Amino acid sequence: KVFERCELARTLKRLGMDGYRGISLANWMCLAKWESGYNTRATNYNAGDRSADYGIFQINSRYWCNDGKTPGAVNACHLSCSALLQDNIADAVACAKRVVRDPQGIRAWVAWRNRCQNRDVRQYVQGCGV
Ligand code: NA
Repeated sequence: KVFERCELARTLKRLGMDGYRGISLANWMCLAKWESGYNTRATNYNAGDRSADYGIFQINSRYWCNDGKTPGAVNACHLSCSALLQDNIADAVACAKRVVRDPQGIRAWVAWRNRCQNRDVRQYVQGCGV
Protein backbone atom coordinates (compact mmCIF):
# COMPACT_ATOMS: atom_id res chain seq x y z
CA LYS A 1 0.00 0.00 0.00
CA VAL A 2 1.24 3.50 -0.82
CA PHE A 3 -0.33 5.86 1.74
CA GLU A 4 -1.31 9.41 0.89
CA ARG A 5 0.29 11.98 3.26
CA CYS A 6 -2.57 12.98 5.56
CA GLU A 7 -4.02 9.44 5.45
CA LEU A 8 -0.81 8.17 7.03
CA ALA A 9 -0.54 11.03 9.54
CA ARG A 10 -3.93 10.10 10.99
CA THR A 11 -3.14 6.36 10.91
CA LEU A 12 0.10 6.90 12.85
CA LYS A 13 -1.73 9.13 15.35
CA ARG A 14 -4.37 6.44 15.98
CA LEU A 15 -1.58 3.89 16.59
CA GLY A 16 -0.16 6.09 19.36
CA MET A 17 2.91 7.55 17.67
CA ASP A 18 2.28 11.22 18.43
CA GLY A 19 4.95 12.08 20.98
CA TYR A 20 5.97 8.45 21.52
CA ARG A 21 9.15 8.72 23.61
CA GLY A 22 9.28 12.43 22.74
CA ILE A 23 9.06 11.95 18.97
CA SER A 24 6.50 14.16 17.24
CA LEU A 25 4.22 13.01 14.45
CA ALA A 26 5.94 15.24 11.84
CA ASN A 27 9.20 13.40 12.63
CA TRP A 28 7.68 9.94 11.95
CA MET A 29 6.12 11.26 8.71
CA CYS A 30 9.48 12.67 7.55
CA LEU A 31 11.06 9.28 8.38
CA ALA A 32 8.40 7.24 6.48
CA LYS A 33 8.48 9.71 3.58
CA TRP A 34 12.24 9.51 3.14
CA GLU A 35 12.53 5.77 3.93
CA SER A 36 9.93 4.41 1.48
CA GLY A 37 7.78 7.23 0.10
CA TYR A 38 4.95 5.92 2.33
CA ASN A 39 5.13 2.47 0.65
CA THR A 40 4.48 -0.51 2.96
CA ARG A 41 5.81 -3.15 0.55
CA ALA A 42 9.09 -1.31 -0.05
CA THR A 43 12.19 -3.54 0.35
CA ASN A 44 15.93 -3.13 0.01
CA TYR A 45 18.63 -5.78 -0.01
CA ASN A 46 22.02 -4.83 1.41
CA ALA A 47 24.44 -7.04 -0.54
CA GLY A 48 27.22 -5.75 1.72
CA ASP A 49 26.12 -7.40 4.97
CA ARG A 50 23.40 -9.75 3.72
CA SER A 51 20.57 -8.01 5.59
CA ALA A 52 17.40 -6.48 4.20
CA ASP A 53 15.19 -3.46 4.95
CA TYR A 54 11.42 -3.98 5.20
CA GLY A 55 8.36 -1.79 4.89
CA ILE A 56 7.28 1.78 5.35
CA PHE A 57 10.10 2.44 7.88
CA GLN A 58 12.61 0.14 6.14
CA ILE A 59 13.39 -1.79 9.31
CA ASN A 60 16.49 -4.03 9.12
CA SER A 61 16.62 -7.83 9.56
CA ARG A 62 19.92 -7.97 11.46
CA TYR A 63 18.43 -6.75 14.73
CA TRP A 64 14.67 -6.26 14.47
CA CYS A 65 12.82 -8.92 12.50
CA ASN A 66 13.52 -12.48 11.38
CA ASP A 67 13.79 -13.38 7.66
CA GLY A 68 15.76 -16.60 8.18
CA LYS A 69 18.60 -15.63 5.81
CA THR A 70 20.57 -12.93 7.67
CA PRO A 71 23.78 -14.32 9.32
CA GLY A 72 23.78 -14.24 13.13
CA ALA A 73 20.83 -11.86 13.19
CA VAL A 74 18.46 -11.37 16.07
CA ASN A 75 14.69 -10.60 16.27
CA ALA A 76 14.13 -7.85 18.88
CA CYS A 77 10.62 -7.09 17.61
CA HIS A 78 9.85 -10.83 17.77
CA LEU A 79 8.27 -10.74 14.28
CA SER A 80 8.80 -12.36 10.88
CA CYS A 81 9.96 -9.60 8.54
CA SER A 82 6.87 -10.55 6.46
CA ALA A 83 4.75 -8.77 9.15
CA LEU A 84 6.51 -5.55 8.09
CA LEU A 85 5.21 -5.88 4.49
CA GLN A 86 1.46 -5.82 5.27
CA ASP A 87 -0.92 -3.04 4.17
CA ASN A 88 -1.89 -2.80 7.85
CA ILE A 89 0.96 -1.04 9.62
CA ALA A 90 0.10 -2.00 13.22
CA ASP A 91 3.01 -4.45 13.52
CA ALA A 92 5.47 -2.10 11.80
CA VAL A 93 4.46 0.63 14.29
CA ALA A 94 4.97 -1.70 17.30
CA CYS A 95 8.40 -2.58 15.99
CA ALA A 96 9.23 1.08 15.22
CA LYS A 97 8.37 1.88 18.88
CA ARG A 98 10.61 -1.01 19.98
CA VAL A 99 13.44 0.50 17.88
CA VAL A 100 13.17 3.91 19.53
CA ARG A 101 13.02 2.36 23.01
CA ASP A 102 16.80 1.89 22.57
CA PRO A 103 19.38 4.63 23.48
CA GLN A 104 19.50 6.26 20.01
CA GLY A 105 15.81 7.02 19.83
CA ILE A 106 14.68 8.32 16.41
CA ARG A 107 18.36 8.65 15.45
CA ALA A 108 18.34 4.87 14.86
CA TRP A 109 17.54 5.67 11.20
CA VAL A 110 20.33 7.39 9.25
CA ALA A 111 17.83 8.86 6.78
CA TRP A 112 16.17 10.69 9.70
CA ARG A 113 19.51 12.30 10.60
CA ASN A 114 20.13 13.14 6.92
CA ARG A 115 16.74 14.60 5.96
CA CYS A 116 14.72 15.32 9.13
CA GLN A 117 17.03 16.25 12.01
CA ASN A 118 17.32 20.01 12.57
CA ARG A 119 14.96 20.62 9.67
CA ASP A 120 11.52 22.22 9.31
CA VAL A 121 9.30 19.11 9.30
CA ARG A 122 6.08 21.03 10.00
CA GLN A 123 5.15 20.73 6.36
CA TYR A 124 4.61 16.96 6.72
CA VAL A 125 1.50 17.17 8.93
CA GLN A 126 0.01 20.45 7.70
CA GLY A 127 -3.63 20.25 6.76
CA CYS A 128 -3.96 16.68 8.06
CA GLY A 129 -6.07 17.39 11.13
CA VAL A 130 -3.56 15.91 13.57
NA1 NA B 1 16.74 -10.86 12.18
